[PDB]
Amino acid sequence: SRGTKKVGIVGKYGVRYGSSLRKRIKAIEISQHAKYECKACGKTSVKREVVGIWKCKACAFTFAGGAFAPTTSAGAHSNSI
Amino acid sequence: MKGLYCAKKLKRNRQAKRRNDPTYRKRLLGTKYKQDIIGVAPQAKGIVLEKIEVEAKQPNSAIRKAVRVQLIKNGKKVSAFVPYDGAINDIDMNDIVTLEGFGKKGRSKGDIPGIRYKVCKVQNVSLLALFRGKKDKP
Amino acid sequence: GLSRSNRHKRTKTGAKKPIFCKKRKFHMARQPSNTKIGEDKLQELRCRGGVIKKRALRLSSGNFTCRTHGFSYKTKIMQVMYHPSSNELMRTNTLTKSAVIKLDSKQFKEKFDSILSTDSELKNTDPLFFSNLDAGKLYGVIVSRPGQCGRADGYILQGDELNFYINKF
Amino acid sequence: KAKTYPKQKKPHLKPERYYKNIGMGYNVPETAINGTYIDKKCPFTGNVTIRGRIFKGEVFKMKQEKTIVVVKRYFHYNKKYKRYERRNTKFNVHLSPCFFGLVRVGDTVTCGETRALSKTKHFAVIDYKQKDS
RNA sequence: UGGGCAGGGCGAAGCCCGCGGAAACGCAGGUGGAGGCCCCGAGCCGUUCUGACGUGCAAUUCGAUGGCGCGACCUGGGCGUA
RNA sequence: GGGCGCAGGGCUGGCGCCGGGGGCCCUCCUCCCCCGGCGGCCCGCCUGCGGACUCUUGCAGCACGAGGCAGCCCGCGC
RNA sequence: CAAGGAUUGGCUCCGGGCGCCGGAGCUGUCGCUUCCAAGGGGAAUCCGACUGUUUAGUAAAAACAUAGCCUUGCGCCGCACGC
RNA sequence: UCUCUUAAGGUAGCCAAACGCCUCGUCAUCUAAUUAGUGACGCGCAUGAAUGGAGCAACGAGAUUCCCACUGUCCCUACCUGC
RNA sequence: ACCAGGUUGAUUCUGCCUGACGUGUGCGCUAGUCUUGGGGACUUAGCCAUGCAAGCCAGCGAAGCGCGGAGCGGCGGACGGCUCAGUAGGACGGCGAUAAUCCACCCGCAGCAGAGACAAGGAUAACCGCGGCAAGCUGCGGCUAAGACAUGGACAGGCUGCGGCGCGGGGAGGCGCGGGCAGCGGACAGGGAGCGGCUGCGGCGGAGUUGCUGGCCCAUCAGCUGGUAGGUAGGGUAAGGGCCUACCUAGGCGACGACGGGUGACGGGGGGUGAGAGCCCGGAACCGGAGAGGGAGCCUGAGAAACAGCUCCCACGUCCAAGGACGGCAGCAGGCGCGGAACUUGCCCAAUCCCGGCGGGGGAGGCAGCCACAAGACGUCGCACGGCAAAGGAGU
RNA sequence: AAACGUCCGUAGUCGGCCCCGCGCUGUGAGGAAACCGCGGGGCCCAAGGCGGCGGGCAGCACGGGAGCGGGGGCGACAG
RNA sequence: CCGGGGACGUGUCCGUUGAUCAAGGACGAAGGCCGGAGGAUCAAAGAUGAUUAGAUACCGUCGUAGUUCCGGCAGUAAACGAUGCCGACGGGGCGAGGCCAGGGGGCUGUGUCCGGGAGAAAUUGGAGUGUUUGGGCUCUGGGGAUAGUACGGUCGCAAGACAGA
RNA sequence: GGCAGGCACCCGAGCCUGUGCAACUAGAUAAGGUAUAAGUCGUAACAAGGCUGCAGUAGGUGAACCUGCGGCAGGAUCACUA
Ligand SMILES: [Mg+2]
Ligand SMILES: [Mg+2]
Ligand SMILES: [Mg+2]
Ligand SMILES: [Mg+2]
Ligand SMILES: [Mg+2]
Ligand SMILES: [Mg+2]
Ligand SMILES: [Mg+2]
Ligand SMILES: [Mg+2]
Ligand SMILES: [Mg+2]
Ligand SMILES: [Mg+2]
Ligand SMILES: [Mg+2]
Ligand SMILES: [Mg+2]
Ligand SMILES: [Mg+2]
Ligand SMILES: [Mg+2]
Ligand SMILES: [Mg+2]
Ligand SMILES: [Mg+2]
Ligand SMILES: [Mg+2]
Ligand SMILES: [Mg+2]
Ligand SMILES: [Mg+2]
Ligand SMILES: [Mg+2]
Ligand SMILES: [Mg+2]
Ligand SMILES: [Mg+2]
Ligand SMILES: [Mg+2]
Ligand SMILES: [Mg+2]
Ligand SMILES: [Mg+2]
Ligand SMILES: [Mg+2]
Ligand SMILES: [Zn+2]
Repeated sequence: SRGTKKVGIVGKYGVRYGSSLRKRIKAIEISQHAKYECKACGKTSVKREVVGIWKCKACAFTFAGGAFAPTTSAGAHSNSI
Repeated sequence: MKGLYCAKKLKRNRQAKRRNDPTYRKRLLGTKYKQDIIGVAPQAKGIVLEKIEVEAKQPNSAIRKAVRVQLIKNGKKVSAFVPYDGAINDIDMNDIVTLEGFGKKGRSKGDIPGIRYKVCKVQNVSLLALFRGKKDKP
Repeated sequence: GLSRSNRHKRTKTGAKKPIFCKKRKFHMARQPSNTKIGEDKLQELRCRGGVIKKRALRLSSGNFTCRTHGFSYKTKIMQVMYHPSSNELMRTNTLTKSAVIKLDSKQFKEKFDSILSTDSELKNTDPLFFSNLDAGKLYGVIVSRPGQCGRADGYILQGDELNFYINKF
Repeated sequence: KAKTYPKQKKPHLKPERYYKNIGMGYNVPETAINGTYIDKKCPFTGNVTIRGRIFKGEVFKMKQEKTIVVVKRYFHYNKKYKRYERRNTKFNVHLSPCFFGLVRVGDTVTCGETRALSKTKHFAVIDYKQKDS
């Protein structure tokens, strides 16, 4: 009962918008909707609330991050210093 | 596959090897059925359509007196070579002639190219009877 | 007619079999003689080898025994109370083998009270069987095959065999 | 439960339970002698006889309660290659309830040719040997 | 700043279990209920009949047919743009 | 903020039983019409004891404290 | 809903996981989504990708919009992933 | 291969196309018969690459042809009802 | 147990081609004798004119003139013969099973109802007439037989349910038999040529199911399966079984190749060819299977899903007076068609055997003819004899 | 003409040393004639006829000193 | 910094756990493709200046993709040692590896030279221990051409790849 | 209406429709392959084949082929702070 063989989360878009556009937005819609590990409580409960704001729903730890990921490459590099 | 219990593997493997053997390849494919001219049955008999000018393969320079023949059992139009010097004038149009192979396993014999069959009888009497005058064409 | 062969069946591996030869009389089957209650009508068939097989079409009574005391009567069949394979066969009152049927109690209660006159302890041993007898309920199973023998013989239900079946209907 | 009242054969000649000896130099299991199961297809307490080939195979599948799949592995000799072939056939074998729990997957089981018990069942388990033994 | 918009259909991720697998994973059954998805109700609109009407019911309406119908919608009020 | 669903739900209907009030009936029919705050518990959060389990229709939860027990709180509900 | 096929009423039961589901039997002038409600379908071509928008009152379209793609200007801006 | 000439000489594609005057082009298919449709052909009056070319999955009250089924569209009308 | 020719200017190789040998199919040319065998398998399991191919009898015995032979009755026609389409396991072969089954001839045994019994009842065909109808076929009336069909009469066998000890057999049992209670049911009313009926047990002769196992190719066929795998219960069958049905389990098979496809595939005993391992072939004598233009259904019978039986459909074909009636040569000859490719519309039951209770029948079968198709032996015209079913040939 | 670019990898196939069952094998049963092998046999010879003797089967029965399992002990210029 | 690796050394442990592979999986130069970043050199395409009989080329200049990095695709090479993996045995010499030992030493890599054997020969420590033919396992070839082409399949965004008449 | 006919079940040909599989065939057009008498255009390879060659990949050209990148020697080098 997989349902789809290749499209996965962008099966909601049906046949529309073109294969490459559905292929491009698939990595981002996996990214923006996923739960992430809170670095303040440890649990995989960080969800996006709005673009740029990521909040852990367990311990209410909210932090400003990337648009569709909690971390960007430019944002990671400034913090690793 | 040389162990004592490898017989079913060896039969499976060597049969797949044997499919690359060209003599076994024709029996496996059934090419003698794909061309019903001379393979499955000898002595194809058919109706002559026209006399054909065909030149020998060089260095030999001559003109073999072939004829197109449409078979009765198939309707296939195959070309056939007339032996026995001067026999091409003894065969005429709309004759019913019998054709034989060349003893070359389905290939051309000597200087002739492409022609895989040859006539032996015209109107159910042989060309050896006509080349020497033994019999008469009806 | 109906056949007995497996030439239409699939194989053990599920492969379909090719059906080529014409049907033989070696493996021929027949209709189910759905034997019902009524005045006795048996059908005679010259079956294989000339032997006459009698199947019962309608069938009124059955030679029923009481296994505890070794006496029998041909009491009339009233209705099929339970059939094991299908309850369709008891709704139509179809007499086959192993069909629990309601018998005529009159002929059996005459000898049962007669032995109860001598031995008073007999009624107490299985109270449930003698409970239904005074109500007039007497049940038996067909042990013969009426489509093969043409008869509906069997035995009276008694004991735990009876309480097994009265829970089933 | 059961569609008919559970009943056994009348024992000719524990004298209240019917059980027969199948012959061929075999023994009745004590689970068959001292048991309450009413399997009619059982070789010991039922209506089948053992006649014909008796082979020994290994249990392949114990699914589907009363039947089991018994694989008999044998060698066939290819005369051209002068080697053997590992072959096998699977048999749907009737497993009597007297062997319930005793026979498990892997045990070497001797099966005897019965009647055509089912469509694909012509053998019944008459004895067994555990894999660990 | 308020309000309005049947009922069905399809069944995306995720999840559960079974089966298969050395592994990666793959099938299958449920679950879940996504989408400017599908048929459609109130309603809205205006495809066709080139229907009715055409000094009309009407200075654009009526009927059938059709499309839309949780939206890139519709709507009351306030406000802005002359 | 919007939305499918789960649960609750101002209320509404049906059935059964009972109860008034009114009208109709060749036969049949019990026909037709109308009317009938307060305390405890339950949720769920939290607390105490205690220490590891535990759901949900659904993702899951849980040592940053599970289930359980005893409380507490505030609503829905009885 | 590709195409395409079968079935569908009433009654009396039986079974189940029981607002429903499955099965059987009986039955009618063969008839059952019985009124109502409620897709005609297939093979192709042209154009526009799509949902959407439009000439209130002769054009709803292939036009417009769209996302995408691209180019331009801008570090005095709402601050370049911007306008 | 030679030669004239341009800023460059139409490339990949595609086509009597909604773009072809001739023209009802030619060939094939579709038909009893087709200025239609489709598939080809291309010295294309005057196709052609974000003035976007090619491309049709999905979608369409868009434009077109064929087939099945259907029918008062017609042969060829008739009767009935309301107003 | 063999190589030879062919790539080069020459060489050594690899490599294939070709020669050289057997076999069988066809063609060609040629041909003196004899014996023996084979011969429309391949394409067309294509189509068929005409004749023939399975009939026989002892019961009863009509016409016809005691003879007689009709019809009834019975037995066979399910065997042989032909063919190889289908068939990849429903086959075949090997080894089993039938304790899961049935049965004709024949053989060996036991038996066959006292019933008014020194005795058996109604029919029908033949036949006698009268007809219908182109033909094929059929009606009406009248009588009349039985080893036909009944009646009469039950000691047993048998069937079913229940009960149930033993004695025998068997590897294994309520298998056989004895002992029980019920419900059924059920074997001679024949004859003055030998007998013939019927019931049972045991064979024999068959037959149905069935287990294990072996046997072609394709993976450019990798997953298959829903009555599918199992259980319970009933049905049905001669008989076990998903054989079928009812309800219920979720099974069953597969790279140890399932499943699907292909096959110009009947299988085998075998044949060919090679020193051998192998490779190839098996239409073809014998055995088994299957079929009778394609099908399906059935009657009778012990045995057929029969085909020189029936019923129908389909495809071909024929006759008709137009209402109807017929045909199935993969039997034997023979014709056409097909193709490369295959014989006389001969004689006969004499031999080999079969059916029938004997005198009969047998295109099974033999004899001859045709054919260089094959094996073997041998050269370069007319009497008598001889044999033969008859003729011819061999042999003097 | 032809070692898959590499590595992993399951079925498959193959696999260290020491210390009743099964494989393998011998004989025998039972297995049609034709055929085939052999052997006779003056059909005028021959092919033959006819008569002897044999073979066939990873089925069955009996036998078999070795081989393999089972279980311990080594710890392989095996891992 | 994190991770890995083989060889050696060892009275360390386990004790046959192994070898090879259909299927399957992972990695896989260059060029290519997708999205993002970047762009010095070089440079397909393109543009020129020449050469030339012609020159769409070689030469000069310029120049885009690309070359670069990150995430992925792709999955090919003369991916060669044109030499599969594992294992037993087999002559000397010289070298510049690593570890050990201290006794022109042992293990393990690595080249080389000369012989043996092999081979049609070139050659070759395996291409040896092969008609005195048998260690295991996998793959491939079967005259040339058609052709690594077509069809069907699977994979891929595509290019195409695999497989394959 | 008991040799008719009827009803239900069962076996079921045959036909029709839809579809799977297997195998065959027509076709405008258009692409290959092979053989032609060898004609035209060249000369890519074989010598450092006159730009070393080859295969891969990408693009391009009337055409062999050319060019870029990385390989390879089957090279025209077994050879130099030894
Ligand atoms: Mg919508
Ligand atoms: Mg709509
Ligand atoms: Mg509008
Ligand atoms: Mg708690
Ligand atoms: Mg439909
Ligand atoms: Mg469609
Ligand atoms: Mg649009
Ligand atoms: Mg308008
Ligand atoms: Mg675009
Ligand atoms: Mg152009
Ligand atoms: Mg036209
Ligand atoms: Mg038209
Ligand atoms: Mg441009
Ligand atoms: Mg334009
Ligand atoms: Mg729209
Ligand atoms: Mg008469
Ligand atoms: Mg009369
Ligand atoms: Mg065949
Ligand atoms: Mg044969
Ligand atoms: Mg090579
Ligand atoms: Mg790369
Ligand atoms: Mg790159
Ligand atoms: Mg890029
Ligand atoms: Mg430059
Ligand atoms: Mg392809
Ligand atoms: Mg060069
Ligand atoms: Zn947190």
